[PDB]
Amino acid sequence: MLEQPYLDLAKKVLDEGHFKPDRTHTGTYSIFGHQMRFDLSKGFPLLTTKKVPFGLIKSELLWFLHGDTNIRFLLQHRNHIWDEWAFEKWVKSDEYHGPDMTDFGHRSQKDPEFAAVYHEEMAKFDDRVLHDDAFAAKYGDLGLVYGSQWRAWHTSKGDTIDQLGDVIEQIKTHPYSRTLIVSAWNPEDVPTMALPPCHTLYQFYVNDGKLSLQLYQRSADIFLGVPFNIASYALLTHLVAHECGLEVGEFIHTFGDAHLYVNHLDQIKEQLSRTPRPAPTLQLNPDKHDIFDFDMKDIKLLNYDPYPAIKAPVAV
Amino acid sequence: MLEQPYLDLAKKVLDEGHFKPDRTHTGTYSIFGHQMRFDLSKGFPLLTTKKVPFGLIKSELLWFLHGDTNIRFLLQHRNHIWDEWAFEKWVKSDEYHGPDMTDFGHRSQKDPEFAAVYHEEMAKFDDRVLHDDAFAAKYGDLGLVYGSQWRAWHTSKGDTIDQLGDVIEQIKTHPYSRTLIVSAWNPEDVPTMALPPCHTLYQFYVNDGKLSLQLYQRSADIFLGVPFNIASYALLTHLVAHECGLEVGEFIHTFGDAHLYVNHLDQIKEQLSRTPRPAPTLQLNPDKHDIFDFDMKDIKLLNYDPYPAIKAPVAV
Repeated sequence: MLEQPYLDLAKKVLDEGHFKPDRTHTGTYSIFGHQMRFDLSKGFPLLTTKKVPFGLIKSELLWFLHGDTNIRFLLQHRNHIWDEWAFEKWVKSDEYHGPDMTDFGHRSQKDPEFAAVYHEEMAKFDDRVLHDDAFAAKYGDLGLVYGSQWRAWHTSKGDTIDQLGDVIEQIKTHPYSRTLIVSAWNPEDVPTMALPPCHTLYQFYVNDGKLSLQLYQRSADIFLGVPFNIASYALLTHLVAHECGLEVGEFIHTFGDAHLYVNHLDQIKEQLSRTPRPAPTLQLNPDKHDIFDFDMKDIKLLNYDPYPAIKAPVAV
Repeated sequence: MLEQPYLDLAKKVLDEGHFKPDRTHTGTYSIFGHQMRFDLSKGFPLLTTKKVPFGLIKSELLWFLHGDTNIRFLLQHRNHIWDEWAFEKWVKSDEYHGPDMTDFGHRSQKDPEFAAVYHEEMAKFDDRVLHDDAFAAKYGDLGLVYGSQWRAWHTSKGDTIDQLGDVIEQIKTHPYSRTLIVSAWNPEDVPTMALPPCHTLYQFYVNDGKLSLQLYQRSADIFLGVPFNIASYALLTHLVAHECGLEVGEFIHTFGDAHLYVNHLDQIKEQLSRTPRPAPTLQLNPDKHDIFDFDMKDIKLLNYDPYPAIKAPVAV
């Protein structure tokens, strides 16, 4: 079926990947260099062998597309995917007044009573960011995340570049261009960053009136990360094609270090028991075309009929 | 044999690539997204099915490694691979005094008597760059080429970053790092550039005491470009491993738009008739280890036993 490459990637790292230690200190089985391709005319690559929350991938892409870098927009959509980053910053500050929260990441997965005190501090932070404008302005702003890298690359001349906006203009006037690239990797920021981007860069390609996109992901969590990643960029490929009056081609996913954290083996093994169901269909608002002013309601996913979700521990 | 992936890439674009128009206006048969991998413990991937001048790949890599951006070093090594770029600049200037040379690229391949007047202007330019210090300083300096992108990335704070030097330090102290990346793509320069880099970025990977490298090439000329490209980065993988006291792993070559210009079909077809000979062996100076102070003599290629070279027209 449509998602078979993903299952094949998991099987391969399972019986071919070598043990490799990592940053988090949760071992991994890793492979270097892999490539999968999805034919988007065959359907949307949202995995049917595990329930994946499209709502979260949709509102995160829109946040990127608006060149927004403030958690506030996400929280308003019940999307807590980036809270940890903002929170960290709040916690590690002069204005912070409460429990140490030091290394709140592991401590929650280890201490039961801490997971409730931390879960509280965070619960308040999210409300303050939502309601206190000066707060959101100071702690809700991540600064260097995909939204600004894509739409506001800061130049040495002090200005700001809209790579994505520019490339889309280039797809419209020079379809056969071999330089339709958007990068998220800035050598001057990366060495200080908390999370240097995993989605390093992407390239568009146009031929026979069909738009294709290739993504270079430097590091990937096969079980938890990849199911989301495939959907974000397959969606992005669709949006850009809608605006450019193009048909959709393939989404090619290239990998640097593709890995399976050692505490996800039982879960990935179980998923491999399931049998892929037909793939859902993506439907976009035909009346609206300016994808930067697109909103949650402009994108619908039809026929997603997944298997139950599989819980697994976040590699801390 | 060791080079089979290259021959397989050519066959595939031959009977699977679709016709796609390009910048040069010399049609191409193109594919988007491909990946080949070379096991460097099996030998050096210098093609045996066509004679490829390793001397030119060796002195071009060293020029990059020194963070040099002046043609002068190359000319001194009888390497004219970049003259066109410097020359263009000389020709299109106030100080230039001679024949129009306008569009010297096609005009040489079309006009016989022009190919000798242009061939002359260039012949002088190369000598002036070689002997006139102030000239070399002004016209021999390309500015933004791999040497400065790798070793002198200009920051917005006015400084200069040595990505390559820094990453090598990171390979030594954090082998299992998933951020060992060197980028050549700067969003602020690229939109003005003559040749935005083809070799967008590369990533190192270390496991089981072996160093691997993956390259993302956005555009590739399968017949003329790729044979060189494979060798430059396979060599780079060896040099870095030598310095880091690591063994050599694989060189993974990833492609955006891989293409065959329409006027190279007869040549590529002929090469496909040849039968790969065993691969040469690379030998580096065991006494010297600082690869930035490496010189032509520190690197030897043993047993290269190729087929005759195949001439083909440079797509102008």
